[PDB]
Amino acid sequence: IQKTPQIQVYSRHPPENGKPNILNCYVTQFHPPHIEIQMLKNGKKIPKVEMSDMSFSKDWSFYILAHTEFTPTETDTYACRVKHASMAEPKTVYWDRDM
Amino acid sequence: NYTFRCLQMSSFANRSWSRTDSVVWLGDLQTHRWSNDSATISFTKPWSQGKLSNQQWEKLQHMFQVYRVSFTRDIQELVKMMSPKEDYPIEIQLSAGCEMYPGNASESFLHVAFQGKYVVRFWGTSWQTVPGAPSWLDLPIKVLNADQGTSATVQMLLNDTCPLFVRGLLEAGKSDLEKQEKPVAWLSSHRQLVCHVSGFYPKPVWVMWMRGDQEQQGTHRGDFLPNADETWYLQATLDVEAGEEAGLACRVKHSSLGGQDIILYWGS
Ligand SMILES: *[C@@H]1O[C@H](CO[C@@H]2O[C@@H](C)[C@@H](O)[C@@H](O)[C@@H]2O)[C@@H](O[C@@H]2O[C@H](CO)[C@@H](O[C@@H]3O[C@H](CO[C@H]4O[C@H](CO)[C@@H](O)[C@H](O)[C@@H]4O)[C@@H](O)[C@H](O[C@H]4O[C@H](CO)[C@@H](O)[C@H](O)[C@@H]4O)[C@@H]3O)[C@H](O)[C@H]2NC(C)=O)[C@H](O)[C@H]1NC(C)=O
Ligand SMILES: *[C@@H]1O[C@H](CO)[C@@H](O[C@@H]2O[C@H](CO)[C@@H](O[C@@H]3O[C@H](CO)[C@@H](O)[C@H](O[C@H]4O[C@H](CO)[C@@H](O)[C@H](O)[C@@H]4O[C@H]4O[C@H](CO)[C@@H](O)[C@H](O)[C@@H]4O)[C@@H]3O)[C@H](O)[C@H]2NC(C)=O)[C@H](O)[C@H]1NC(C)=O
Ligand SMILES: CCCCCCCCCCCCCC[C@@H](O)[C@@H](O)[C@H](CO[C@H]1O[C@H](CO)[C@H](O)[C@H](O)[C@H]1O)NC(=O)CCCCCCCc1ccccc1
Ligand SMILES: CCCCCCCCCCCCCCCC(=O)O
Ligand SMILES: *[C@@H]1O[C@H](CO)[C@@H](O)[C@H](O)[C@H]1NC(C)=O
Repeated sequence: IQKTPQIQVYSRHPPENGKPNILNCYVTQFHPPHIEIQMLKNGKKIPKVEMSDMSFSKDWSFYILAHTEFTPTETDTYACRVKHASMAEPKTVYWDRDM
Repeated sequence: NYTFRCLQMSSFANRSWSRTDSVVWLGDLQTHRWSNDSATISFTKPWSQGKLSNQQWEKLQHMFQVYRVSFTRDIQELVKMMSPKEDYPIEIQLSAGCEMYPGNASESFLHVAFQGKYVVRFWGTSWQTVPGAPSWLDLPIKVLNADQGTSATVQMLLNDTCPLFVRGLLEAGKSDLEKQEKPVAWLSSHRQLVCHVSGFYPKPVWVMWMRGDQEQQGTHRGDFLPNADETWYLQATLDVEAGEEAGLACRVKHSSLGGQDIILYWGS
């Protein structure tokens, strides 16, 4: 049966405005493994995103980590958008500015 | 304890399209990947060959190379034989490896899932279906059990090659496996206070909201989330009534810190 992806978005270092950092999007609990993940800055696709190899957990569901350099500031939003057969529309999760 | 697990994920889209990819972990550190696009198994650490010689690595690689092709032909034949009773798309996953415990003891495993559900393991000297697996798997598993050379190879790999190879990995990779990286922490937010702790390794950590020496009971620990640099991230949250946040602190204990805990005071 298909399982729907969960998406968590969080920063490698304390987010401090104007300071270069790393934003992570961790996508888990999904099946089947085919998926497309984009990271968004102000609603636009961020070009250089790096992905880990796909792997799977003890319960057999897949997971993968995407990450990108970013500089938070109080005029930019960040998000992670996922397309998967389990959902009719892409699911987008915004960084909550704290994580 | 350290668990070594070789994880294979194979996708069969239809008669003409399939792919097989694997990753290998020792504990929470990745040691290999093997892309479908690649003829050979790639190292992800300076010590991914453990204590094997260039020549013994090539022979182990050779065996997997034959298996990857054998595996793909076997599943594609099975689907033809069963057709159209078992339609594509098909997803097969295998998790195999060994757990190294206290002393020099170890236990090995080889589990197989089909469409996301555990169906088959190798145990002792044979392949078995697990109870609840679809009954059409019985006959192909009986046939695979007649293949004595495959059974002998699998018993060797599970009972002998695995713990041997992982002993070489644990020696060769010692400095990475015993690395200590220090967490940084920061606070944010009746309301819900959040303590974020990131960049620690190894995984065990203690994170708690404190008033003074008193641990605050309502502390909820989040899930452990990986960073992209082989370190860990965790949040602990505490719902507090508005006003009563003065006097609260997040406390972090971790092997890398010595006994110099991080203490971060709210409103500080
Ligand atoms: C590799 O190790 C295997 C054991 O390890 C487990 O499985 C492997 C794959 C790993 O995952 C590991 O970490 C696991 O813990 C080992 O398998 C053992 O092999 C022997 C024979 O080679 C089996 O012996 C036969 O046992 C049956 C009884 O089996 C049933 O009962 C026992 C308990 O009593 C259960 O454990 C079994 O699950 C079954 O419920 C006997 O009937 C049979 O005796 C007959 O045949 C022999 C000739 O071989 C005669 O001499 C006898 O007198 C009888 O005629 C055997 O005694 C043993 O069951 C099996 N263990 C398991 C769990 O299946 C394997 O051999 C190792 N291979 C190599 C190369 O090292
Ligand atoms: C995962 O890895 C496995 C193992 O390698 C891949 O399996 C191999 O896949 C290749 C390519 O699909 C396949 O090679 C083909 O064999 C066909 C017949 O079975 C050939 O007919 C075909 O030749 C054409 O394509 C070549 C380019 O790849 C051209 O060089 C050649 O000139 C031919 O081109 C003509 O025909 C093609 C259509 O095939 C057409 O598009 C062109 O215009 C032109 O007219 C291939 O050589 C291997 O046999 C497979 N090896 C195996 C199974 O061991 C597997 O595909 C990977 N999976 C994924 C998703 O990447
Ligand atoms: C549709 C749902 C199906 C559910 C899946 C069923 C589980 C299938 C598991 C089948 C695994 C083996 C597949 C290949 C075998 O069938 C053999 O073709 C193949 C070749 O066999 C010939 O050569 C050998 C020489 O080495 C022997 O002489 C043998 O006698 C001879 O028949 N045997 C081999 O290649 C033996 C080595 C098998 C190793 C299995 C490793 C599994 C694994 C990989 C990665 C991660 C985790 C786990
Ligand atoms: C029984 C199948 C897997 C168990 C192999 C025991 C460990 C031997 C060491 C191999 C290191 C890398 C092998 C990965 C190959 C693959 O993923 O297909
Ligand atoms: C099989 O599926 C592949 C991958 O999804 C798709 O591109 C194509 O329709 C199929 N390939 C062939 C040769 O029919």
